[PDB]
Amino acid sequence: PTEIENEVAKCLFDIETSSQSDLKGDVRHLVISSVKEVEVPQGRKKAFVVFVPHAVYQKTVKKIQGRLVQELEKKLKKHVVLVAQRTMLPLDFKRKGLKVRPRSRTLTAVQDGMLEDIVSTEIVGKRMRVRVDNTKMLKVFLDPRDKQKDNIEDKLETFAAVYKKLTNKDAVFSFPQ
Amino acid sequence: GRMYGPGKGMSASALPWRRKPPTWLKIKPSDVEEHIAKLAKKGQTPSQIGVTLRDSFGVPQVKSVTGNKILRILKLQGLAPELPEDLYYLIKKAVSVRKHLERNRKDKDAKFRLILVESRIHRLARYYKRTKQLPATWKYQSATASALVA
Amino acid sequence: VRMNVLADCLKTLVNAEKRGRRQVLIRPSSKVIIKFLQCMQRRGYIGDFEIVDDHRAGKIVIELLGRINKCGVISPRFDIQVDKIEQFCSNLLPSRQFGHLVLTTAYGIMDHEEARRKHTGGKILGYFF
Amino acid sequence: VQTERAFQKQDGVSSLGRTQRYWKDVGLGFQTPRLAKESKYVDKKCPFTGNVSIRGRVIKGMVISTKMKRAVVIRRNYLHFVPKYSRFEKRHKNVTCHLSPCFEQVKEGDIVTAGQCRPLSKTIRFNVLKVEKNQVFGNVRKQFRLF
Amino acid sequence: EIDLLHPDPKVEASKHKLKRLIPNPNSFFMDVKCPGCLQITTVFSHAQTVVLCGSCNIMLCQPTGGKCKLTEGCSFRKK
RNA sequence: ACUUCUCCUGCACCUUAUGAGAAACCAAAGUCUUUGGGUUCUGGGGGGAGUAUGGUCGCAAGGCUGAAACUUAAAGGAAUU
RNA sequence: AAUUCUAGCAUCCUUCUGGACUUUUACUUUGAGAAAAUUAGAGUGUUUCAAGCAGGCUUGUCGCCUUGAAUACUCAGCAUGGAAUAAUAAGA
Repeated sequence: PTEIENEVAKCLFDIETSSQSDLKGDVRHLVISSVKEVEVPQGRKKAFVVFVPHAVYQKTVKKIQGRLVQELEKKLKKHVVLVAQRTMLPLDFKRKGLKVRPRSRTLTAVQDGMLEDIVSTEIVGKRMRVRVDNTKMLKVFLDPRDKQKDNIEDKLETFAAVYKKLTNKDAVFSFPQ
Repeated sequence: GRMYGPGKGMSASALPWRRKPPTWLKIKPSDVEEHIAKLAKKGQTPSQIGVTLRDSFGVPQVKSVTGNKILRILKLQGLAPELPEDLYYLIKKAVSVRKHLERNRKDKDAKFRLILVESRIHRLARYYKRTKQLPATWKYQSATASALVA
Repeated sequence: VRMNVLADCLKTLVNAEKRGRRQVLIRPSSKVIIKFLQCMQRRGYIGDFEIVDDHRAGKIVIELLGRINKCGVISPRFDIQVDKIEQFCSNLLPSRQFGHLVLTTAYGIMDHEEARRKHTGGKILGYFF
Repeated sequence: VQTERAFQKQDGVSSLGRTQRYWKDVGLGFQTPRLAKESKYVDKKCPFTGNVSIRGRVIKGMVISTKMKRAVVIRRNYLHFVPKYSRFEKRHKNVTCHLSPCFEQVKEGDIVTAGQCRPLSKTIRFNVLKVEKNQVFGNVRKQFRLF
Repeated sequence: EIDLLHPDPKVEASKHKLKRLIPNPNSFFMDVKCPGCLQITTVFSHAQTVVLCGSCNIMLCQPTGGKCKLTEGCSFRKK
């Protein structure tokens, strides 16, 4: 299970056998945990969000990142964005043992770990707004250099949807003039 | 406004926004940790390592490349100093002034400055005993200070 | 050196209010200030504000209107007991009709109007009118 | 061990039991330490070993010296309100206090909880219940902790 | 009449290091090409030490107040 | 070395304020009845008096701490004629 | 529908059938217990009033109002709900 996790798992061993396949050998190390069907408002296509075991996502799978995303985009249609499963840790933590609760595991550090991972360009600057209505519209200024793929302009919409599905928080991206 | 003087200077290193830089850089986490353990074995303080790195070699910062700071790496390897560098260089300064002052006794300005450095040694030691960077019951003595340096 | 972070920023605000600026930046910013500015913003005393995410304490830049006559801070943070919220604002605020004391409480930072109906006092933080 | 001029013997154990050791359970949510049961010390005035009830109050505080024999003195700290100025004021009281030799290596500047009992000598009313190891740096009497 | 959120590129370049909206260093790194050797060396703009070559020590740059002087005709490319 | 321009750090200076002050004047004496950033020391009409006595430091000269009885309706500040 | 309080679901304990664990207090909330007189105060024409704790209905008689004399107030100490603030602890 589930249905979409099988569909994404079906695509991976197709990327193995593609006559040559540049990154086919490398992936074998790669494995997948889970998915989430997230649809952008008025989205042209639903964009799959693929979770990654943390150990796999470190040395093993983030070496390329970009090449893999474009292959699944043309193969499966849609969009795709690819993140690590960070465990989190609840505040009650002391119960059931444990002491340090290292701050990599805390909720601010996980949600910061999402943004670095989802955009995938890096972020030149990050800023948050607080409206008179009283809702916190965050902003994430990506680097203007290396705009590259036209998809980035189309995919700039869907990060607001992907960020809202995980963290329940409003984010607007864009590139500084 | 500093501490002891009246001077009110703003000069400092201002670190960049981006982390794990730079795109241009490569090498490795592993190879930098070998270089630091090499230069520590040569006999060279945690400050003086990161100067030697960013000047001649690559790496702007070690905290960018590796997860750890320089003193964290030394203490993991077990090539750390016995007492910390800021306390070392204040004691060595105090020993240098005591050589001068017991030659030239009428120098009142040197007598004033020796109170200021030795006052700082006492209060800065009281920090390092609290954080357990110094053995408990470790105290400054102007008799035994000169052999303690080198 | 720099004991109260909130105390510096409201003096920075109320100066550049009286000079008559459109917007001001403040520094070093905190979790308390954004919550203090949030409960000004409900009552309609300032407009929007950004909070730049520099890798540091951070800078808060507020759009503001010509509306605050004054905001201030009560250091030391006295304790008050729901009886004695009425005794403070009789002394402190300019009238009974308008103005707000604002005071941290175990159900979050809030005005004295909210602190009455929730029926819990706490430590007094500041005021504005 | 027989230090003294009289024979030090534990009441509770009869002369028929001469192997057997008596140990009380003091109650009030305080566990009996293991070194009370295992060791061969006497103490008349111990909560866990001898005739003394603990009853009434319980007091936490910082140990300031352990010089006199089978006894400590425990600095309590507290704030005192001064209603004119609407403002607090740091005071202290040194309670002198019994402790039993089940508690090995009771260092200066340790935390110690102590229940009330009958007056054992003039100065001491309280008896120890439980200790905790912590370091304190420089003087102990400077160290303000409220508990 | 003023814009604290979006300040000008010209004016914020003039300001001190820390007084800018986002603080960042006006120093930089350089790929230096000394005249004899075909090798290249990554050298900091403000160097506090006398930097030697990759083999048989010539000399890349001598330290000054701020930016180090580079020795005679030798080119340098910013990263 | 000099010219032009920007940055901090110094001693200042000029101009001006719907900022302050009793006024003289003041980028601090501003942000204080719209009164609370942190903290040390000092003052409570004018004399008697920095005197007396006691203490303590000093080789001395004197220093630091420091009263009372009685006395008096004004002393004092800044500007105006 | 505003204003309170509360259960869920976004990966949220359990040993049992209410308490044990969540570093520890301060703080705040509600609650206990704390003599009356005095003080504020409910009721009541001591002729008014200071007061006082009495009275008021009614040819009915085991008189009635299953008569009133309320209530608040009284740092430290004991207990408790709680997400901020501030100390404090630490660093399988």
